[PDB]
Amino acid sequence: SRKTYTLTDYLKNTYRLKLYSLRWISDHEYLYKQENNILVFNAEYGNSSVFLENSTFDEFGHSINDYSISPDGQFILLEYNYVKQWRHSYTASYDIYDLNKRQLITEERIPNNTQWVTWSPVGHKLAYVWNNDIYVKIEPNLPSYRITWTGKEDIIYNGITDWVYEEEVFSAYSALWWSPNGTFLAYAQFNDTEVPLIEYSFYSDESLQYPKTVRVPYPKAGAVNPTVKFFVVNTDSLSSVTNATSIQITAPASMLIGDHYLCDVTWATQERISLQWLRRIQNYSVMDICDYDESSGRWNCLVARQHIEMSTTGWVGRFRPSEPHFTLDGNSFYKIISNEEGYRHICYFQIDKKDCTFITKGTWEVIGIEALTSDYLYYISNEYKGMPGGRNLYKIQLSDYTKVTCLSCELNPERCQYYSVSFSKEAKYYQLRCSGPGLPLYTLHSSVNDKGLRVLEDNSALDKMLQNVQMPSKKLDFIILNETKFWYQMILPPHFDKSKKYPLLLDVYAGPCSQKADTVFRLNWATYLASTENIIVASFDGRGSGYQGDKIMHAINRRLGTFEVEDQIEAARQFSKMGFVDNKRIAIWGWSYGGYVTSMVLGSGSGVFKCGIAVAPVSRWEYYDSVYTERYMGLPTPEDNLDHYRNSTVMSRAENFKQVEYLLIHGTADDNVHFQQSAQISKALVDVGVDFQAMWYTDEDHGIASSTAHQHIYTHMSHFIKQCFSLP
Ligand SMILES: COc1ccc(-c2cc(N3C[C@H](c4cc(F)c(F)cc4F)[C@@H](N)C3)ncn2)cn1
Ligand SMILES: *[C@@H]1O[C@H](CO)[C@@H](O[C@@H]2O[C@H](CO)[C@@H](O)[C@H](O)[C@H]2NC(C)=O)[C@H](O)[C@H]1NC(C)=O
Ligand SMILES: *[C@@H]1O[C@H](CO)[C@@H](O[C@@H]2O[C@H](CO)[C@@H](O)[C@H](O)[C@H]2NC(C)=O)[C@H](O)[C@H]1NC(C)=O
Ligand SMILES: *[C@@H]1O[C@H](CO)[C@@H](O)[C@H](O)[C@H]1NC(C)=O
Repeated sequence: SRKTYTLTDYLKNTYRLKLYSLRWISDHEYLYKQENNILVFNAEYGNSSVFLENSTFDEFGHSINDYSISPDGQFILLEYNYVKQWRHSYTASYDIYDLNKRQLITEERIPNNTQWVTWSPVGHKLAYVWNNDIYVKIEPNLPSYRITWTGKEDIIYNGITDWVYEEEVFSAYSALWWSPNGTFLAYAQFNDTEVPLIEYSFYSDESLQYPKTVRVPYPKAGAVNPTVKFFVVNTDSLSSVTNATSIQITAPASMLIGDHYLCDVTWATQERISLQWLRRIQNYSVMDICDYDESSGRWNCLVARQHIEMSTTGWVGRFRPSEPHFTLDGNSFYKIISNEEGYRHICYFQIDKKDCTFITKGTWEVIGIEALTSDYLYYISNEYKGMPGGRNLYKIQLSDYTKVTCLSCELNPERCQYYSVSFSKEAKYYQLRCSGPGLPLYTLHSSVNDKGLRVLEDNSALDKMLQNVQMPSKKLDFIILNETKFWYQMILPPHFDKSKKYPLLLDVYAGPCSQKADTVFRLNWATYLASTENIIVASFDGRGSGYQGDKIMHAINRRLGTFEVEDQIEAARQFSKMGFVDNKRIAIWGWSYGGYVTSMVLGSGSGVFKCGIAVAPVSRWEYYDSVYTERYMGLPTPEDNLDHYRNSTVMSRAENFKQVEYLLIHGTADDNVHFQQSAQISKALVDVGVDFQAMWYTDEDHGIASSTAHQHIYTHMSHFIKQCFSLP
């Protein structure tokens, strides 16, 4: 048809997917921001009113980064002065604005460089972390209560996580959990005293004459890890004159005999907390249930309430143990667990009883449980049509497990196969969000008889624009390795002609529990490559991949760098035997784990690939952090798994790169996958006389996400691909 989807279109966000981000504030109302107004919507009728005009803060004098309205409507938190730290951490300033009095609170303000602020879940108490210590404000205009006195930069963290807990365990900076009531505040304390530091140079603005050395406690594989403690404070009995009493909850005997992690914290009732702990050998976990004792003011954890979840074939959970969903009474809960055959299904547990009752089964997986009411459990799975890369909402009747209703499967089957959901409080209403394979579609629904109420956002604007672009298509299908089905996706150029040979770029992640073949709709680099440059972009899910059971997922156990790499080479050979692929023009590329896979494939000597790009790769597992590495790899000791640590490096394959054109890219301020990793790759290739191309990105981290760098890397990569494929 007409213009194609260009690199610039991608780089400059020319064709924008619209979203419908709402925030539930009750069982029947949400907040939504429709151009410099906050609107409140009524879910049942769809009427709205303006909550707050942005004009309110025209003369506030600071650019407001975000906001948080107190659950009771009384106050809004204003976040400005935002400074990114790692993936989820950042610091900021905070002003509180009283919505009834229509004025800023000017007394007893939150300090600058506050690390974390949370409202209680009810009312308007605040808890915040400043200088690695926790402070609680009962009223926003009143002086705070200091909870901890031990916070120490780089060493003791109260209520916030250190580097590896942020990245690998909680996926959050916060380590503060209010009870449902707001009576108790639970928090974790991390101790990094002997964790070694990664050090790297930060060059900063050109005006900085001497570069800065950034130092971060970061346990690489096998190193000393942070230790953790857990504490609960009663915030309804705090004194101005007497220091706050925090009650410690210790980890079970079965954990305390060695290194372990706190891997999950979930309140069950107003006086019951559940804690999951994990051994540093991540094949064994324990859930504790801890009940408050009114008489002593302490927390007791009966050994008979401990639930064990262990694996005999791999590790526990997909990334970590799944979280429990408690019945309103707190005497039982639902959790996703791997069943006798390897499939992740919902299990029913009652608190002072042994076993558990599986309420789903089949050759598919539950992705997550989304809501629990007295009659139904709402969950997301990939059962529909046996497509591991599709996602649908279901409900199961708690009085009869055979009564499962798919709630999303047939709302719009050609356009919609990949749903997520957001339930109101008490799950009276839900927003469904489909992400593919058509354009995203956002809808509101009522849980009573599962009636559609309202289309929220249908992306009709974007639909119309794309009718005007020569858009590529997605093929989603499967091949067979060894009597098992493995799924792959292909991005095909517009006006695809199977009697012509196309160049193929293999897009790789292939990390454990990854999935790269799915029904999601994306506008990305592959879109450009297929639409303008007529390259087929393919992605393949082999051994190690997720959402198809443990047999596939755990094939890679103690063995990273093997089956997941072979499987990509094999997928490529099978793509090249289908007759529309030019087998003298196959390339490969990947980021993070995919850059480790790309390098191991280029270094395999297979002869399949002409060229490849590795961005921020791992090169050797001893360099990456302990929590993630040791999950898949055990420990790099001779009593454990040192030999496969040494056989799984990129560097050992250096000679083989003389058969391929390789482009290696890394940001110098990468705090996650250290520049060290690529420095050691380059050094091995030079020692062996292999020529290659490189690019460093000064001061960029693992996402290489600053917008000029993002643009420059995708541009640099597109030239490399064009040249390797003799494309004009
Ligand atoms: C419910 O809590 C969950 C659930 C899922 C995940 C999760 C983690 C994850 N990771 C990939 C990342 C990573 C791995 C590399 F090999 C690498 F080179 C760089 C890199 F950033 C790991 N730090 C963690 N990827 C997808 N999902 C994390 N938390
Ligand atoms: C949706 O419409 C209803 C009905 O007009 C609003 O309900 C009224 O709300 C105001 C403030 O809550 C009350 O003083 C009225 O007396 C209510 N009347 C009735 C008949 O319900 C509701 O406020 C609207 N909701 C939104 C979100 O704008
Ligand atoms: C959890 O961690 C380790 C590693 O897989 C297991 O300990 C090994 O047990 C196997 C049994 O197949 C022995 O052959 C090895 O000699 C042990 N290796 C080491 C270094 O300890 C342990 O079995 C796992 N636990 C579970 C529940 O399966
Ligand atoms: C919240 O729970 C605590 C402990 O059960 C109790 O003391 C307090 O009264 C509760 N707050 C409410 C619901 O008013």
